[PDB]
Amino acid sequence: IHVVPKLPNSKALLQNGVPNILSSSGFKTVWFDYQRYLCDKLTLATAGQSLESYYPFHILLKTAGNPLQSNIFNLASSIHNNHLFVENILPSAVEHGTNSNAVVKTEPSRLFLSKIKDSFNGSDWEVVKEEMIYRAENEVLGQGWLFLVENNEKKLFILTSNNNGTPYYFPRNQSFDLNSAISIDEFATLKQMKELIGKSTKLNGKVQDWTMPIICVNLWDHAYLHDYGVGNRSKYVKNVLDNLNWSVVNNRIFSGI
Amino acid sequence: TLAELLGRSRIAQVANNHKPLTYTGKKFHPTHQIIETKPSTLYRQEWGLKSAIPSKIKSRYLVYNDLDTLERITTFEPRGGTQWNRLRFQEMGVPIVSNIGRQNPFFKYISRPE
Amino acid sequence: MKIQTNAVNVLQRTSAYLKSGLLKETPAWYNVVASIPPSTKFTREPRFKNPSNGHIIGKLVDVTEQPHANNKGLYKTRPNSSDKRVGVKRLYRPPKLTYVEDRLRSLFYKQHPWELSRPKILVENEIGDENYDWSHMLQIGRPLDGESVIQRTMYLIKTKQYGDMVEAYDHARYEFYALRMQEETEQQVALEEAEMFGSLFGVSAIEHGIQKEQEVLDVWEKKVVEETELMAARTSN
Amino acid sequence: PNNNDEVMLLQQKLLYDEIRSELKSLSQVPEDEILPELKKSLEQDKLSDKEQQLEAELSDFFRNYALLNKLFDSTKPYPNLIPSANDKPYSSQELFLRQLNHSMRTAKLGATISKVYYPHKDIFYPPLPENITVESLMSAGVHLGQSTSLWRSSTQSYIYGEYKGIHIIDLNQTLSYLKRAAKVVEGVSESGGIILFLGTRQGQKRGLEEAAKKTHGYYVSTRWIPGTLTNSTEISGIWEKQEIDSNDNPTERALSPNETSKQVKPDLLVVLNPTENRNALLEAIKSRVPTIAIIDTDSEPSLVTYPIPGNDDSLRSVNFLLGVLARAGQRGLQNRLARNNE
Ligand SMILES: [Mg+2]
Repeated sequence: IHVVPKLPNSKALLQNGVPNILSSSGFKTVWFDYQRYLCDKLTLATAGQSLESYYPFHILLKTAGNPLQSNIFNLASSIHNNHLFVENILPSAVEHGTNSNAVVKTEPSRLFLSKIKDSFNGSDWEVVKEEMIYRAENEVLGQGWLFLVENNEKKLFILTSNNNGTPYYFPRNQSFDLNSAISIDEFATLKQMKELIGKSTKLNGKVQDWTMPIICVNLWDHAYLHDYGVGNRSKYVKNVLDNLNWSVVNNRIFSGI
Repeated sequence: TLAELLGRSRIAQVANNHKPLTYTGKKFHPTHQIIETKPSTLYRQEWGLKSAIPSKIKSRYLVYNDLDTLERITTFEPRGGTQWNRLRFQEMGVPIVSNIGRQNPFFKYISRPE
Repeated sequence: MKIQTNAVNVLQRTSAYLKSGLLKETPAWYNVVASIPPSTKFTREPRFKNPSNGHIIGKLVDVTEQPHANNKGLYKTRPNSSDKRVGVKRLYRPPKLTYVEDRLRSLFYKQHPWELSRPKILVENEIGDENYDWSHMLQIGRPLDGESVIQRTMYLIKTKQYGDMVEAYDHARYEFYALRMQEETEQQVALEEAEMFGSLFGVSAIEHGIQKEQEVLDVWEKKVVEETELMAARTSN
Repeated sequence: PNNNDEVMLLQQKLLYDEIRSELKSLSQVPEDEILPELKKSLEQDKLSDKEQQLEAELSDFFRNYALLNKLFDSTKPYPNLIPSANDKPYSSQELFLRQLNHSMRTAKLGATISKVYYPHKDIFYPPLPENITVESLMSAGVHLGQSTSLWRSSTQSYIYGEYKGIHIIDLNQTLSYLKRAAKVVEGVSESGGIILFLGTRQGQKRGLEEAAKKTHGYYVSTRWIPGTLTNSTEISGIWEKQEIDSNDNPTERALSPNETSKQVKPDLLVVLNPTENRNALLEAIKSRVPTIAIIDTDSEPSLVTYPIPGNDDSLRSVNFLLGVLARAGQRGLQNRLARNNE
């Protein structure tokens, strides 16, 4: 059985929500309700099978290449992504419930701001945030996820997913919406991706992708509607990126010590 | 009691089957329940049967008749291939239709003495 | 094999060694075994009830208990030959455990042969943790399968909502069909929706089968050719 | 905040590589190109008061730490990683360490797993004998006996019934016998006795080794040499013995050859597969060594002091019962080491 993880300072979260982003009702929808909804569906889908003993991140990797397990993949991807989003927007990862700590001033580290300049042609963090808000509004028509990811070449770049798209495995990033029209450049990217997946010799037709997320923003209606409303998702993404917990985001960047 | 627990055990859930494990006639549908073991349990020859399955077996799927026999072996075949036939049918997305136009057996229809 | 005596009396044989002086020092196990005596009866024990179905073992129905005529229309006035044979052996033979659910399980998989193709894991997690409310078929912790139907049928007959087992079974079967149809659609739609957002898959199930069949059909091609050439030479004789 | 500290080192590390690379460049150049021109410069140069300072400061600095020194004497994790340049992509080793970082923090986000059986936990987290239930024994498969065709009718009193062509062992009796056996292991461990765990079926070694380790006991997983107990001087005399205190610490006292040839008999023998170890059981009887064994429906109960009715063919059932006995021994050992402290 997959159970909803306990969050630090949960009593505060159920009373005052997440300050500057979500209210108490908004956080109950995104985490206490939706995370319960996802975990229960995952348990029903995976109970009695070998996947029941694996964590959601491992389930999505195991099932990423199986077309008829997409339902399990979607549930595992959503569960992992939601706790990636709830973790970097959380007031404090440490449990100051008995310490009553009200001073958590987290700021981008030097390694993060050095990789931002290197990967974005000298752009500042503030400018990159504006590009992230723009990318979300023009690339994610409906539900999806906004990620700041790091690849095998030490370069930070921006990835957007439609519905439950994993950042780890490029064949399942779901960054192109094929319901609408696509340019020849987008079709080239899809055609090149298909060729890479066909070069793999494995009988499971799986490739190696070492991309890892650094920041996760939930773009689903379960996270913003109640507090911002239809059409105000760009005001929601702005608040999230301005109130990130950088103790978690800094720890996601590999240092090598 | 122990008897109540046993009746609901996972081994009890598998219906008794003595059909030949090696059948050379016409096969139209699955005849044996596929048993699956997780990778961790396979590493320890644990399948939830009475005895350890020989380490030579690398598949994670088998079908069996008897938990134990007078020959002191389990009667099993290390195959689970009827599941792939079902999943390949699902991938072809062709619904099964009645050539006689009978009522759908999976719906509780109000039938009459016609 | 003979009932052994020397394995359970190690304490008494050791005590003779110590009392005589043949063994100077008391062994470390000596005190422990003395405080926890071994069981040394090794007897065959009678049993008077089948724990599975509660059938009484060892009860003889006397002719006084059969006053009415039988199915043949005859009264029973004297013990029959079976009543006059000592039945001590039945007291000691391990009772055959039987369950009504076993009959339904065989029926379910005879009616739905392809449910057998859904892999089942026999490895238990923890039987003591199962907190199931069989008012509904779905349960957190276990898959939807034939056993879900059987347990639902038993709950219906146990709550007396239905009287005949067949009626309870049919009611449970339809609940099972509804849940199976909702899952077959969630999987089809999830695949369709993913492809519409740019999901790519290396090998499909149909493709996997074609590749495996090719590997076998290639070895078969070689052997056929070889055995169609030995025949030609051998037949030439 | 303190990244600069590491940056200061890397700077030196880069400089060191530059110095070494061009030290090797000058090792190829012929001496005729450099030496005569170099000497000529000195022939055309005049030393100054300062130049002379280093003429003798370096002579001593090189006559102290290079010539008149002792050539020998009479970052902690992964200290041999060769980091890649900040412009170059991650190396294969760095990607492995980058993945290990992810595995500790992120890889387990989203859900926790409850009520799922993990095989390794039977060995490393065995339950205490008082917390064992019929359900737990049944979950491990301990109730699954042999085929009714292979019945050894001397086990009749342990049988609960027959089901699916096999005899079902009565777990209510298994629990009582297991508790009794566990108390014996605890007693012998608390008394300082030698506990030997014998099991020769494939896969049992891991359970056997951990059981011996946590009880400070001994194990045999490969083969029981016939005569190990009755012919001990011809088989085990050559192997080394040691003296230990009440805390099980080696005293370090050298042992007289008289003390190193004496038979060292186990105080308690635990046998996982007694049907294949008749030799060991008969030697234990001959040597008055109490024994514990798992007794399946085709196994003779009277051959052991403390039988445990149970399935002996499944590694889960065996490792479950072995784990309980091993933890019972551990508690006895911990109670003996505690009474010594206080
Ligand atoms: Mg056995």
